[PDB]
Amino acid sequence: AAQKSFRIKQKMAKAKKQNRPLPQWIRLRTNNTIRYNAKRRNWRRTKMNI
Amino acid sequence: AQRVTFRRRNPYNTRSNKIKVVKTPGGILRAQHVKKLATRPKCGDCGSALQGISTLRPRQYATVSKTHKTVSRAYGGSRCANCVKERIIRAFLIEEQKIVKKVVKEQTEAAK
Amino acid sequence: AREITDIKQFLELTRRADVKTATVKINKKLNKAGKPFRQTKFKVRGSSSLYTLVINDAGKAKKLIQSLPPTLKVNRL
Amino acid sequence: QKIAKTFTVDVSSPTENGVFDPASYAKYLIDHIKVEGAVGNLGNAVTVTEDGTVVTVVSTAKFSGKYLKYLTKKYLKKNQLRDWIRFVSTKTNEYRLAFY
RNA sequence: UUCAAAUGAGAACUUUGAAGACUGAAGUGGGGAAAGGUUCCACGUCAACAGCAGUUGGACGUGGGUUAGUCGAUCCUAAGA
RNA sequence: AUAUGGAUUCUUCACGGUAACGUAACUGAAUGUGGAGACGUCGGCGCGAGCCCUGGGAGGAGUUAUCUUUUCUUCUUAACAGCUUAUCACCCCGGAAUUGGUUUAUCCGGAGAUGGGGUCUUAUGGCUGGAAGAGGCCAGCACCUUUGCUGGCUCCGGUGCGCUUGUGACGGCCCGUGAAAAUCCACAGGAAGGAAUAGUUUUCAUGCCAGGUCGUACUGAUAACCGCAGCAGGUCUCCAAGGUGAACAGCCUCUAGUUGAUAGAAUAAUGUAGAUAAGGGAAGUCGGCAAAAUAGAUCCGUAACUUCGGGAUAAGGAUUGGCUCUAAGGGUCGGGUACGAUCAACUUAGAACUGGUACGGACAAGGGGAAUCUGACUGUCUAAUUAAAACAUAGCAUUGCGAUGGUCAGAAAGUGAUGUUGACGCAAU
Ligand SMILES: [Mg+2]
Ligand SMILES: [Mg+2]
Ligand SMILES: [Mg+2]
Ligand SMILES: [Mg+2]
Ligand SMILES: [Mg+2]
Ligand SMILES: [Mg+2]
Ligand SMILES: [Mg+2]
Ligand SMILES: [Mg+2]
Ligand SMILES: [Mg+2]
Ligand SMILES: [Mg+2]
Ligand SMILES: [Mg+2]
Ligand SMILES: [Mg+2]
Ligand SMILES: [Mg+2]
Ligand SMILES: [Mg+2]
Ligand SMILES: [Mg+2]
Ligand SMILES: [Mg+2]
Ligand SMILES: [Mg+2]
Ligand SMILES: [Mg+2]
Ligand SMILES: [Mg+2]
Ligand SMILES: [Mg+2]
Ligand SMILES: [Mg+2]
Ligand SMILES: [Mg+2]
Ligand SMILES: [Mg+2]
Ligand SMILES: [Mg+2]
Ligand SMILES: [Mg+2]
Ligand SMILES: [Mg+2]
Ligand SMILES: [Mg+2]
Ligand SMILES: [Mg+2]
Ligand SMILES: [Mg+2]
Ligand SMILES: [Mg+2]
Ligand SMILES: [Mg+2]
Ligand SMILES: [Mg+2]
Ligand SMILES: [Mg+2]
Ligand SMILES: [Mg+2]
Ligand SMILES: [Mg+2]
Ligand SMILES: [Mg+2]
Ligand SMILES: [Mg+2]
Ligand SMILES: [Mg+2]
Ligand SMILES: [Mg+2]
Ligand SMILES: [Mg+2]
Ligand SMILES: [Mg+2]
Ligand SMILES: [Mg+2]
Ligand SMILES: [Mg+2]
Ligand SMILES: [Mg+2]
Ligand SMILES: [Mg+2]
Ligand SMILES: [Mg+2]
Ligand SMILES: [Mg+2]
Ligand SMILES: [Mg+2]
Ligand SMILES: [Mg+2]
Ligand SMILES: [Mg+2]
Ligand SMILES: [Mg+2]
Ligand SMILES: [Mg+2]
Ligand SMILES: [Mg+2]
Ligand SMILES: [Mg+2]
Ligand SMILES: [Mg+2]
Ligand SMILES: [Mg+2]
Ligand SMILES: [Mg+2]
Ligand SMILES: [Mg+2]
Ligand SMILES: [Mg+2]
Repeated sequence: AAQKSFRIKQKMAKAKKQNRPLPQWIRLRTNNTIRYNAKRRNWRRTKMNI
Repeated sequence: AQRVTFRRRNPYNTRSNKIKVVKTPGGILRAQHVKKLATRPKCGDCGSALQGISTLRPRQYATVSKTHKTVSRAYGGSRCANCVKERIIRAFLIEEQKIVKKVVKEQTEAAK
Repeated sequence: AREITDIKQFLELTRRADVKTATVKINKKLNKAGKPFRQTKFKVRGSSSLYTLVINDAGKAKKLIQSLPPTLKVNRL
Repeated sequence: QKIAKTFTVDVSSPTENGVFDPASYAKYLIDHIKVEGAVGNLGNAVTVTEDGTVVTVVSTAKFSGKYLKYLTKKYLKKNQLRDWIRFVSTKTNEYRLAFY
């Protein structure tokens, strides 16, 4: 790191954006069935292999 | 006691990453990076640093007036005077003995 | 980056086309071994270098400043 | 090449609050100012007095304003007067004794 | 390791002050390369997690942050591809 | 992109210097050539830088029963630019035996020494500009406030087998001689172009516009990486203060940084880790395993045997604190064409005195000897039960081969390794 290719920074960015809790208003929709965000990731529990 | 870090990202001691310690107006020590030293141009004949000529790293020679790149005799910045002394002498003497060979071997052709 | 001593040359700088601003600095300084004296550095900001001319003789200094172009934007102190 | 030097102390501020005695004070100088290593040796080489409201040291020998400060700190220390009185520089070589 | 204050429902463990020590510049200091990828910083904050604890955190929530004509890449060639 | 100034020209493409070479400039196509880029390693010697030590002075701080003109701390100067600055090298004068000059290190001179005069590179340093207006250190007023405001001082020195790093002129080594290319400059050349009623010149000065794209946070580890983890493991590097001491050792300290790691009470057995033990002294045990003993430095003394290099710190001995003295070892100046005067350094040896005979006082720090077996040696391996006598090695000897070739690769081939090779070679034992 510390000096990255733009491709990697890009992925990096896309993966920051995905790292948020479920938006609670979805829980209210007719037939909604998603309890929580089941694809959450943490930097010190699962490495993202680039 | 005041220690000091590199300034560019390269952490290794390579010939392109020499450092100089320096005392700033802030009253502190700071590293400065240091360009590799320039070497003296050399005579094309004999090989010694030729005198009268500035010494810079190569691209720096295009930011410098032509007087910094010569002395004012024949083959100025190129070969070294003593070497040009030799060049002249030998040139003369040889062109001379050419005339000698011509007329000697010419006479061969007239008595043989 | 330049120092200048020819008080004639100096003037000619300050009337150059590119010269919009200037500045006069004053320092206390001491002379020889004993007493003090009032040093004055005349700085002309040229386009690519700052010319500065030092007049130790405080006398020369005054009737220099009144020579300064009435159009030059001088910075006093 | 010999050089004489002047040192003033403005002892007004704490003299005027009763707690300072310019008297025995300039005596303290008189008594402990070491000259080539010894007390009371300042034989016509260092003169000391008290213009009523101001003490004055005049020296021809090894003497620094740092030393002066070191002495009267010991005085002020001697007579319980620290907490209350600072030796201080105002202009160079002209010193005062601040109260509060 | 210790005393006390502060905070907090709650303090062996947080914060601040004080004291006692340690690393001892071949560092428990000050920076970087690979690798990580936001962990940086701020505010909020303890259900899980940090094999006692927790008011603290590299945890959780919400935000902010990475400025170049000169520093690197970019150009050149090396083994090689 | 370009004008203005300068320079140059009626002797068109500058002058000056005997010369080394000088400079603000001082046309130069094809082509050719030269230089830079560009290069190992270790040794001592010389200089730089920053750090270390330190005197005076001007400030602030600490200690002050007593003592200390004291202890601690601030006193700084960037890139860049002008001038100046150098070991080396080179030039001119000169013509050398009574050979001289000369490095710590023995090299140099009739292929021109020593001497005297000069030319050069600008590493590096100095002075000035940048620049005191910055930053650093203080004091004196102001007041919930943004937070000000006002004054000062920021000076002059010293020392060196110091420490780190830099660089130079040298020297050692090699069957080892220690990259490439982009890129920049120069020279040889002289195609060509170019003035007097006015031309040539942007490698001299000044002036104008522009410089995109991506990275840039933080960690870098007894918690930001790899080991299923906040794992006593593993993971490339730069900076580096004071004392003791040979020392980047150990031990203590400043700057910075920590004070993390469940906690309380007790101190049974048996443990793990750290020590001691009378008299004896390996009787223990497969086996001195473990442990103990030794250790620095100075001096003295030192066997067999040997490839003469060793063996060797062989072995064996004395000595070492504190304090007070003595003696030897240097620099710098002026001397008509013998000495004087001053400033600055820890080494070494001698001599007193002194103590519960201690003194490398902690730390640090070799047990020695006589033989047999075995491998010559240094080196190498079974990551995770074998480090050895095993492997390697130099040395010795044997084999194959002159290219239409030897040995080896490939399914094939206008295929490939040795081969940038040639028997002082390559290949195989
Ligand atoms: Mg991990
Ligand atoms: Mg950096
Ligand atoms: Mg020249
Ligand atoms: Mg030159
Ligand atoms: Mg605790
Ligand atoms: Mg310690
Ligand atoms: Mg150490
Ligand atoms: Mg730690
Ligand atoms: Mg970092
Ligand atoms: Mg990471
Ligand atoms: Mg944080
Ligand atoms: Mg809880
Ligand atoms: Mg956790
Ligand atoms: Mg827990
Ligand atoms: Mg809990
Ligand atoms: Mg968060
Ligand atoms: Mg966020
Ligand atoms: Mg660059
Ligand atoms: Mg590019
Ligand atoms: Mg001219
Ligand atoms: Mg070429
Ligand atoms: Mg070449
Ligand atoms: Mg190279
Ligand atoms: Mg210091
Ligand atoms: Mg630079
Ligand atoms: Mg000479
Ligand atoms: Mg001459
Ligand atoms: Mg090094
Ligand atoms: Mg060589
Ligand atoms: Mg050149
Ligand atoms: Mg023709
Ligand atoms: Mg130009
Ligand atoms: Mg383009
Ligand atoms: Mg950074
Ligand atoms: Mg960490
Ligand atoms: Mg995993
Ligand atoms: Mg670990
Ligand atoms: Mg840290
Ligand atoms: Mg534990
Ligand atoms: Mg316990
Ligand atoms: Mg016993
Ligand atoms: Mg015995
Ligand atoms: Mg037995
Ligand atoms: Mg026995
Ligand atoms: Mg038995
Ligand atoms: Mg046995
Ligand atoms: Mg037996
Ligand atoms: Mg043993
Ligand atoms: Mg014993
Ligand atoms: Mg023996
Ligand atoms: Mg003795
Ligand atoms: Mg002596
Ligand atoms: Mg062996
Ligand atoms: Mg061995
Ligand atoms: Mg094994
Ligand atoms: Mg196996
Ligand atoms: Mg072994
Ligand atoms: Mg043999
Ligand atoms: Mg074919």
